[PDB]
Amino acid sequence: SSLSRFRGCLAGALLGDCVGSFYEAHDTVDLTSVLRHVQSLEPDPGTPGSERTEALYYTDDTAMARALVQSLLAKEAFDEVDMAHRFAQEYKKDPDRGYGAGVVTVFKKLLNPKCRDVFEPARAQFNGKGSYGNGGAMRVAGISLAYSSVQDVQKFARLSAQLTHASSLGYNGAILQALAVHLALQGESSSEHFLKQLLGHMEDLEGDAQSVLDARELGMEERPYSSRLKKIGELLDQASVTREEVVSELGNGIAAFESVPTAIYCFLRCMEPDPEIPSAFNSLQRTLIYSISLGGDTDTIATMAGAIAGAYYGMDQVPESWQQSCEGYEETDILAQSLHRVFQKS
Ligand SMILES: Nc1ncnc2c1ncn2[C@@H]1O[C@H](COP(=O)(O)OP(=O)(O)OC[C@H]2O[C@H](O)[C@H](O)[C@@H]2O)[C@@H](O)[C@H]1O
Ligand SMILES: [Mg+2]
Ligand SMILES: [Mg+2]
Repeated sequence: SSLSRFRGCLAGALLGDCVGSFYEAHDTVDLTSVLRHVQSLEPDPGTPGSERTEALYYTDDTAMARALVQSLLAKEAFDEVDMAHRFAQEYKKDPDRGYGAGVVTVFKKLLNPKCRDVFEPARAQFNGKGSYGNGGAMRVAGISLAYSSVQDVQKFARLSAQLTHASSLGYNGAILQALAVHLALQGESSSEHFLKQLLGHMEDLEGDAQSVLDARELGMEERPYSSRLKKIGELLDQASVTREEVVSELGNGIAAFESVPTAIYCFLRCMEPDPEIPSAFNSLQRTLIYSISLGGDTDTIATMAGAIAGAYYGMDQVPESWQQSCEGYEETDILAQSLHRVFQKS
């Protein structure tokens, strides 16, 4: 059902944040360690729920995702002023959730009720060049639950990201992540078709003059997203790719272009079984485990891979033992059901 996909989307994102935050900024993560971390969430056979109820705290990924969804519900539409002020007020209420070091400046400016233009603080970041961080993408999944057409998904993924990420290196990653969640909601089962659809959009977007200018500020590659999506096509066809090669080809970092394609690769790769991951796990669990085993920005890569996998596999593959380990999981589910009731209905 679509309700199952909405609930699974936000729960998968919560799972990625809460489980992956344990490994944040670890340059190397052992797969066995991740397996043991999630095995520790399981109660004895016969006991419902989690062995560690709400023991895994969420971070800024979830705090901002919740503010974004709460704005969409409050206004029953994207409203940039409402969402900007909700981001600022959420940061003020609970600043110690692990926010990016730079974006805090934006939140502080947006606390001013006489800030006339809520996009101006983001435009000022990094000497006016804009943030390329993955914070615009980590929170964007709600956009793809609220809006059904790809035109609207792109439009409002971009605007919602531009409240904090004015560089196209940041907001194009948010658009790519929103498009991937959108495709997963449609049940797109062919990894080739999934990639082809994303690539068509990203080549169009990265042809824009300002997108090229933003990318050239950082280095030689002018189409960071399109280049990585083509790499993903190649990687998926290899019988064996090491984690080291995956990270070398795509990244595992805080930059949106070093994390959003990686999350997409993890989802597409873990459609198939993995001999290193016990067969008892389902495909959503496999996706989260593998993504965290890549290391780096594990909380955000896992929250994005989990949003996609949750939208694709639905709540049936969200295990209660994992879900009920996450701080605020009931509120997350209520928010997902509310988005469904307001925007989707059946
Ligand atoms: N144009 C830029 N130039 C130089 N450094 C940059 C630039 N853009 C980003 N940085 C660096 O990128 C950092 C973060 O960018 P930020 O906009 O503050 O916030 P986020 O919301 O995207 O957080 C990104 C992730 O960081 C945490 O893990 C969070 O949980 C996110 O998962 C800056 O402090 C800079 O060092
Ligand atoms: Mg975080
Ligand atoms: Mg992070």
